[PDB]
Amino acid sequence: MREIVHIQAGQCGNQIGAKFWEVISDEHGIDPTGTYHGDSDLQLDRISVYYNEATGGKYVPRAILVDLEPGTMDSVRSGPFGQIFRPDNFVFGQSGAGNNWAKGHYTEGAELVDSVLDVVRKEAESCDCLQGFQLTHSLGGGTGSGMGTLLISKIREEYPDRIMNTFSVVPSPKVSDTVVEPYNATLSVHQLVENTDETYCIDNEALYDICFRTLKLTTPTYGDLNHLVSATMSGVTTCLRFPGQLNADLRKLAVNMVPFPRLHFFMPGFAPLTSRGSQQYRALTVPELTQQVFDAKNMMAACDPRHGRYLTVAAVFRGRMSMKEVDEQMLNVQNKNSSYFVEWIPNNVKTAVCDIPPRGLKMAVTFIGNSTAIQELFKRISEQFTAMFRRKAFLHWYTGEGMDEMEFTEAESNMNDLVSEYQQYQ
Amino acid sequence: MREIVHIQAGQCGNQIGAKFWEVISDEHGIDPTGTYHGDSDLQLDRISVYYNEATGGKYVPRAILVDLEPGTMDSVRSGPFGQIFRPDNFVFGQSGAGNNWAKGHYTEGAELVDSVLDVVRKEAESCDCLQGFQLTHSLGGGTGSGMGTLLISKIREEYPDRIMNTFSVVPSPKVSDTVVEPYNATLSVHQLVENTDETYCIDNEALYDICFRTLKLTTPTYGDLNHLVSATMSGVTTCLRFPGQLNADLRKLAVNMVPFPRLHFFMPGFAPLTSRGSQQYRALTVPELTQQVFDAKNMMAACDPRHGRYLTVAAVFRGRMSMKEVDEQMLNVQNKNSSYFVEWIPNNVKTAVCDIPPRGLKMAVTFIGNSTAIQELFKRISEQFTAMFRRKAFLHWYTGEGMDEMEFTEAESNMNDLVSEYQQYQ
Amino acid sequence: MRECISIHVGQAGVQIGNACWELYCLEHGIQPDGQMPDSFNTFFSETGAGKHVPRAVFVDLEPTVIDEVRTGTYRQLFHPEQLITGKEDAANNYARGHYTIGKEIIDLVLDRIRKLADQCTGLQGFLVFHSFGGGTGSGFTSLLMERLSVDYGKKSKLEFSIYPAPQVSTAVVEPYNSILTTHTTLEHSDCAFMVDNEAIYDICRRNLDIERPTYTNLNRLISQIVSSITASLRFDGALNVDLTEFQTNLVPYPRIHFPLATYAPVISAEKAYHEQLSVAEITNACFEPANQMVKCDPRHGKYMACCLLYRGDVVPKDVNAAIATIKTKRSIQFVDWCPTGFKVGINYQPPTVVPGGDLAKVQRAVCMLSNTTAIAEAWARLDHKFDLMYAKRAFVHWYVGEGMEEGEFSEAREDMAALEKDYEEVGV
Ligand SMILES: Nc1nc2c(ncn2[C@@H]2O[C@H](COP(=O)(O)CP(=O)(O)OP(=O)(O)O)[C@@H](O)[C@H]2O)c(=O)[nH]1
Ligand SMILES: Nc1nc2c(ncn2[C@@H]2O[C@H](COP(=O)(O)CP(=O)(O)OP(=O)(O)O)[C@@H](O)[C@H]2O)c(=O)[nH]1
Ligand SMILES: Nc1nc2c(ncn2[C@@H]2O[C@H](COP(=O)(O)OP(=O)(O)OP(=O)(O)O)[C@@H](O)[C@H]2O)c(=O)[nH]1
Ligand SMILES: [Mg+2]
Ligand SMILES: [Mg+2]
Ligand SMILES: [Mg+2]
Repeated sequence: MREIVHIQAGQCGNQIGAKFWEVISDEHGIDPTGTYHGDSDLQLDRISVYYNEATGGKYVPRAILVDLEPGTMDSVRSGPFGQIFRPDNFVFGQSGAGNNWAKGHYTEGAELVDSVLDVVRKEAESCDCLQGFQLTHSLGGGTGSGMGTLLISKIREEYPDRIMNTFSVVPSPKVSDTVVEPYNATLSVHQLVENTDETYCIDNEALYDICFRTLKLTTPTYGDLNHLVSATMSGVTTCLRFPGQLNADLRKLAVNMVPFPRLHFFMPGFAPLTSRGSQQYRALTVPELTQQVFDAKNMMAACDPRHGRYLTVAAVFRGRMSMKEVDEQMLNVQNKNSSYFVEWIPNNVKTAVCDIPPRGLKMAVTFIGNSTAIQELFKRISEQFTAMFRRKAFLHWYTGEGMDEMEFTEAESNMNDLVSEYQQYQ
Repeated sequence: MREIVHIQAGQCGNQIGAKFWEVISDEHGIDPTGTYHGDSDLQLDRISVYYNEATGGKYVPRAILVDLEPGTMDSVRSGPFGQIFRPDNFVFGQSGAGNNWAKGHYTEGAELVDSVLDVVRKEAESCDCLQGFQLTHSLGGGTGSGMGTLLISKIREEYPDRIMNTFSVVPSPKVSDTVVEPYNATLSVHQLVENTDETYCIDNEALYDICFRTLKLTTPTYGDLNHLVSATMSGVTTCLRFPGQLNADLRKLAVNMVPFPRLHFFMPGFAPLTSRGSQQYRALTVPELTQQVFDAKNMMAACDPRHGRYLTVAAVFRGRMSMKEVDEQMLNVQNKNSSYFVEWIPNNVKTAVCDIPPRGLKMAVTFIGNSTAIQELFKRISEQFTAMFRRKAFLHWYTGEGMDEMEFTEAESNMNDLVSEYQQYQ
Repeated sequence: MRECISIHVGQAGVQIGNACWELYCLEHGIQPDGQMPDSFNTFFSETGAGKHVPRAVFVDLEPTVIDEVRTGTYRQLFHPEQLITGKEDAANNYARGHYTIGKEIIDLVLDRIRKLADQCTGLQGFLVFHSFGGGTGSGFTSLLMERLSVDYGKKSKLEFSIYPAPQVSTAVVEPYNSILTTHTTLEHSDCAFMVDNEAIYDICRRNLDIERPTYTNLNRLISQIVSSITASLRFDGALNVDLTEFQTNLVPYPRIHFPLATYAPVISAEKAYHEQLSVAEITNACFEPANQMVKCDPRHGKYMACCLLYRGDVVPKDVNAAIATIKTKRSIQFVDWCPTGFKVGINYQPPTVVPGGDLAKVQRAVCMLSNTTAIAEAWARLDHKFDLMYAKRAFVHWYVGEGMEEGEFSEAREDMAALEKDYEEVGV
């Protein structure tokens, strides 16, 4: 009962999934072949939500892997828990986007999507009652953006009554991978406004910061980042997969943290984050967990959260905790930061508690916030777009796929409007 | 309940802390890892005031270590009980003052302070009810003076209702380390007048004297000095950390020994001080302890105390003592020295008794006095400043950081005024 | 049927109180557990079946002195509802205890008091132990005293206060503290008894032959004295002196209600064998200038009234003789308007002695609480001390910081001055 099939796209998204899946397997106790070796009985009662029980007791991941080139799918098979995945579910093309959303969304992706649109249906049929789809991709390039975007809107025609999650990675100003980020972002966001129910905007610039100072890691890699990001995902859907004193599923969360139709972009956060040095000396108790969580530099979105107010705020705690300890801390925080919470929505807090913790750690906190400080993330992008679009630069790649210069300004306008919605209520 | 976070600064202050912390650990029974090995149960009931109880029974020091260079922090880690300190709390810059208060207070220190101003807040939050901050630094150079001074005033904005201690080391005429002592002292003292509640003025010239004659040590080092100085610190806060027949905390002491707003500079003293020879033959009884304590040459401030009168006088005794023995001695002393106590504040004495002594010694006495003989310490400094400032010598280092020649005379005037306040009531 | 509520304020009150409690326990044959292996009904209430809890409330602004009781031998005698604890201390200041910190704790305690007070039926009166020189013992007490006149009023109150010494005093700002806290004492407190540490010390040295006394020796001494007040209630002698009766007797005027105590005999274990303790001798001992509890001069003073309370082996036949003898003597003298000036109490029960006690086990004992013009001179020097301190605004800024207006000082000094003349007026 209550199943969620997972979708993946892009070079980064796929990688994230690869780690995320592994982590989830570890949490339940699934091995590379698929046979169960775990001891705790409650891992097997909600195994059905993320694993179909196949023949011979070998569980399989309910997933769809998409790409416009075959390069990334090579390393996913050879790595750990690549053998658990079903051969049928891998989808891939021979062309590739080439860091262009125009090629990705119309010409290249629309030929590949019809295979996936048939594959997902089967998955849907398989489970008793599907409650929502998780989606993992990037907005920086053309492959993860153009394809995923194309897909997500066509799901709303067949399944209008289901919740829609999207785990994205938006561009940073300092750590700029590609040149045409402003373009891709500007166009890819447009469709994610009306079609999605919730979106987690992650940024690598913040991740790096988190890594250097807090974890004290001398040589970070992308692997670390993947591990981090996956943790967040694990956190949000913990209440479905395990019992608890106060359970909070996805729909509930959505209802609580999305007050208005067009303002649903969130910012993830994770705690506790401890190095080898801070593992010994940091006293892991609820208050400690709390304070760390609300720090500006501990966020995964590279902004200044204290420029504006949080519209809503929710948290998902794990491991056994006393509720007077838990529920008081939030209140205290609110009291402290009376200038950093919206006044006309009194009592902004939402809490959730799980009995089964992460293996090794005693407690954990996943922070999902909704703020007016997302303006800083978009504003810069808008500016960049303006700078680019003024001279019609890098345009012949997009215009070659049959896109008018008006069609840029149509999405641009929408983006602007969206941005304004935050500054309406700030 | 009732916690005190410790701050450190400068090359000397840090060193002092390093020893002080060790001594305090020894007193309670904390080991290099942090796990408790002690036997006496009363060490664990007031452990909370100087040690946060972290995970796994490993206690950690509530401290902040500050410096403008990374050199001094190397030897603190490698020494004894360097492993007890938390990695998070160490703060350090890459620039350095260069024995200049102008560079230290405005340009160099103000960039570093914003890290500490965030770190202290966390510490404050952690404890239930903080009662005051201890601070350890020097006024001779620019690093310990400029930074600490900068810090201490900004604490009064956030925490106006808390007691403020400062353990300084003022310059001597004979043992002159740097050339620009008069300058630094003149400017650093100005801010310590209005911002502090109490200050202990220590001088190395007296320490040396104490060492050569009393302790009969053939080869003194700075280590010995550190050990000595730390003892005083241990003495003042003994009543908080252990039970007693007549307890006296910091606030009480402050109330008793600071009659007027601007006259709060004290002079520390310690007893009994015994060599290997005098350990056997000196009869350690209360009267003996008393007489030694009031000697002019036994003080830590290099002055002549008998030039003027003590405005107030307090003492903190340790170990079990009969009160008729204790309270009589002081009275007797007063009777004897009727020309060396102020007449219009009759009954100048304050006493405090602790049941838990220092390990090894049977009894101990910490002498905190307030006198008009602090004029001799400042007068010389003033003279030196005058000598220097007449020809505008060593000025281009200070003027380079944007300080007018009027700004020297503004502080100078204040200093003069302060000096006069002693000669008003002498 | 009869009952009385004890209150303990500040560190001093706590410290004193423990000893008293111990003494009480010893008296009625109760171990620290609270189960006895009637007379004790006044101070102890029997909970369920064999659990004797005391009529007590310990107030303190620190945790140190109260947690001393919670960890020791008498952990079983009390529970955390009875033992109230603050956070920030009084810090040897009247202003901190009364205005700033005093609002929060008093509220908690009043309810507790009510809970304790309404449980018992026969309320005789209150007892409040503190020190004038102490921070909590001055600032809180004044507040507390003020509060207690609202709920009760006519129901009696007593307080055994540690008066400051001119020579041997262990704090600098004590003068101020005394002057302020006496403003509330005159209006609210029905009769306050006064003891000085210096006086005690001399006694300890000379008679007990212990040249190294500490607070534990003084506390014990005090406890005996305290017992000697309440001994009439708990035991049935041939003649009895209740608290109300005592009040009626000793206190003549509205302004004057400051008698001083004395206790005798107090002697060593070896000295008891030689010294034949007679009644007359013990009577004399109470009137000697050496054995007084306050630094005073009985030679200058005149006794308006004084209440003798005997316990042990005593009968009225020689008591009368003793009384007569004192009257006959002219070294002791009275005021013209009071021809008959004694109130005499008797008790069969002998005064107990503590395990490892400094005092010797004796048959007889006496306690005289004398109202006199001797203690009138004691504040003349206090005022002088205070005045000098005030004259140059010494230590004032701290007080000001805690919300004390400057006119308060003016109010308290003038009043004190006025009071000093009252004694003179009475004694003319
Ligand atoms: N957290 C992680 N972020 C990554 C990783 N690899 C890339 N990135 C970030 O994602 C951005 C690039 O995303 P993609 O390579 O997936 C662009 P896309 O695949 O959609 O198009 P093509 O590259 O044309 O196939 C870039 O700004 C990086 O900072 C990774 O392994 N982990
Ligand atoms: N008691 C001690 N006194 C010391 C010690 N080291 C130096 N000193 C005294 O302190 C004075 C120098 O103080 P500092 O070196 O801390 C000057 P500061 O660090 O604030 O500036 P920089 O040297 O430019 O970093 C000098 O007059 C010495 O007599 C020590 O280990 N113990
Ligand atoms: N006789 C006697 N006197 C005491 C004792 N303890 C304290 N004192 C006296 O009381 C005065 C100090 O008052 P405290 O009770 O310590 O002060 P406080 O009211 O508790 O205020 P804080 O100390 O700030 O909590 C001194 O002058 C002492 O001489 C005791 O056990 N016996
Ligand atoms: Mg790709
Ligand atoms: Mg230095
Ligand atoms: Mg106290």
